[PDB]
Amino acid sequence: SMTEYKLVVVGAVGVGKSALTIQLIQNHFVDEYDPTIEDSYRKQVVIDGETCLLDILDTAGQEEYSAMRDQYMRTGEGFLCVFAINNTKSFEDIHHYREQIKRVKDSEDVPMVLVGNKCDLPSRTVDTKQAQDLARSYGIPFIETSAKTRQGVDDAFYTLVREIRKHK
Amino acid sequence: NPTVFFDIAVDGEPLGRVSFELFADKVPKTAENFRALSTGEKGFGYKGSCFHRIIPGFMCQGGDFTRHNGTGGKSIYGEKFEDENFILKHTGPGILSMANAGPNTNGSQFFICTAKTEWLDGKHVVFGKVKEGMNIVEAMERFGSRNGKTSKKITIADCGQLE
Ligand SMILES: CCn1c(-c2cc(N3CCN(C4CC4)CC3)cnc2[C@H](C)OC)c2c3cc(ccc31)-c1csc(n1)C[C@H](NC(=O)[C@H]1[C@@H]3COC[C@@H]31)C(=O)N1CCC[C@H](N1)C(=O)OCC(C)(C)C2
Ligand SMILES: Nc1nc2c(ncn2[C@@H]2O[C@H](COP(=O)(O)OP(=O)(O)NP(=O)(O)O)[C@@H](O)[C@H]2O)c(=O)[nH]1
Ligand SMILES: [Mg+2]
Repeated sequence: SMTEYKLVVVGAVGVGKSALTIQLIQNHFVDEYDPTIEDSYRKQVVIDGETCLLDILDTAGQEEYSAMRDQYMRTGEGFLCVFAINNTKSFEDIHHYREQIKRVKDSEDVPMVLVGNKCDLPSRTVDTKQAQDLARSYGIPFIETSAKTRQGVDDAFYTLVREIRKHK
Repeated sequence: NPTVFFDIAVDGEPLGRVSFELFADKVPKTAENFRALSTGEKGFGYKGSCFHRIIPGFMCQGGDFTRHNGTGGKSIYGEKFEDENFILKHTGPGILSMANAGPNTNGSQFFICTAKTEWLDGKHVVFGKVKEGMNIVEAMERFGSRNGKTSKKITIADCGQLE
């Protein structure tokens, strides 16, 4: 059967992890705020001509439960690290997520994509140049997205699969 | 302190009555919101709404009577109101406390503890406790799940204030 890829979506509260995932899976924009406990989704897609199955874990941004992330980081094969371009604090939180994944995986070479979400909004506080420079220092792709307009949604998840394929 | 009740139903079948003491002596604004939403005297409130999130080992959460999807609800003071105080703690089963989406975002959603949840102290306003019918809350746990999705519709079929 087609290869399955275990993807994990992480980032601070309210950056759009669920909105991005529900756009990918259900082609629908969630405008209301429904903070996540834990949700899983499945979707088959074609990436570079090869059909595969995305198994996506949508995680909670709650800082109170940061010590409970280790198990899903052990199981995940690739990570979408999401911040919001109008939320400087969520961008600062990214470093903490990457360090946590690196520590759990004990590796500098973990499939990851940096995602700057909410690019439809006029209230930008994180420059594209800052985020490109951070992704470069990590050695990972950076993609700007909007769960509202669907800009970059497929591309962010597809790029993460391409990163997994290159690593294994 | 005033007492209110919920008559709980499961897929429309009666389950039983839970009663609550509301700590008006320590959290009067928060107790009053819950009391008025339980009588329905503002023309809106808990009657007919569901417990949308039930997580065995932890709590039962409900109170979204405006959107019926876990994101809604409103207080009698406006859509949301401030955290009154954090005097009371989440000390064990039966504690009644306000749900929120961050600081100063109390509406109508609430939760009932089925265990001690001390990590919520200082973040959720405790304002009452179960007085009678804790076994009804315990019975609601078998309709819950790890992430809180329920397997049957758990509703507040009736609610009100007791003498
Ligand atoms: C990490 C997993 N995980 C856990 C958790 C944690 C633990 N521990 C922590 C404590 N450890 C001890 C110190 C050693 C033991 C292991 C074990 N297993 C789990 C669960 C079962 O693993 C799936 C939780 C939990 C809670 C959240 C997100 C993830 C969570 C979360 C998201 S949103 C919120 N919390 C607050 C929420 N806000 C809204 O709903 C807003 C909606 C919009 O605006 C109105 C309305 C709200 O007010 N409440 C009212 C209060 C209880 C609260 N919901 C809720 O559901 O808590 C669930 C739970 C299980 C108690 C905690
Ligand atoms: N304008 C705009 N709003 C967005 C975008 N993505 C998410 N939002 C909004 O931001 C809020 C939070 O989104 P949500 O997906 O629930 O965030 P989350 O990261 O999953 N939060 P949690 O960690 O609590 O589960 C919602 O009101 C949602 O509609 C986007 O690209 N553009
Ligand atoms: Mg979410």
